[PDB]
Amino acid sequence: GLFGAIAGFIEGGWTGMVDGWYGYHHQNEQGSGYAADLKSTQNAIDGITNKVNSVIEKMNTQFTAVGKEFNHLEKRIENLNKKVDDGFLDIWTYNAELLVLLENERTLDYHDSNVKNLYEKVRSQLKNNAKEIGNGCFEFYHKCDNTCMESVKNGTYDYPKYSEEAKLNREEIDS
Amino acid sequence: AIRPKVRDQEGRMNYYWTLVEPGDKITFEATGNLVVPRYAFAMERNAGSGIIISD
Repeated sequence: GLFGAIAGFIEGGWTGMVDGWYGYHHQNEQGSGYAADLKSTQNAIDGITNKVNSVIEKMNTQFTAVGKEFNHLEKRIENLNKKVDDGFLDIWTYNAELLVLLENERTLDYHDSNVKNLYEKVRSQLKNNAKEIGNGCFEFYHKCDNTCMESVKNGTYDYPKYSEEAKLNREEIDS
Repeated sequence: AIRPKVRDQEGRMNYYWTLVEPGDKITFEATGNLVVPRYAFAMERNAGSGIIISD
């Protein structure tokens, strides 16, 4: 992947998470489960929807009858007509094929970028209060209940609130 | 009528062509002044190329 998250340091996808494209798995004393980050998912769904509509709706054609009829003494203009139909066929086929090829690659990179930014948003929030244990997972140095978990997902994690407890537990763990 | 001499000719001659489709007949009729065909050309046209005037 272009950004390294999908099929990268996050190795696989979650069939268990069904309500969103990008989300979270959590586990605390209150239990575990999957949840989807609604903001990032809806932003990506809006973006891709706009992309598909842009590809479709920018093609606005008028009423037209492609066919033409020529008699046996009009072979040259008949071939001229064929060249026009063929040239348009070649232009549209090649352009359509490459547009799908190139934009499909951009779409997968887009998802890869969205995952990386989501991981980095959390990592920049938790800082040293949690450990980066790989596969997109953070292991906390302080207890993080459901309310604390939602604050991380909401982008409102209070680092100073838990920094002292995490610091003491981190030093004890490392010692 | 007498035209200005071009290549020492005061008369003029107009040249005509037509393409006869397979199975068709072309008829010539004259009481004079007809420069008849002697050699005709069986041909099959392509998608048109062009003409280059160059040395």
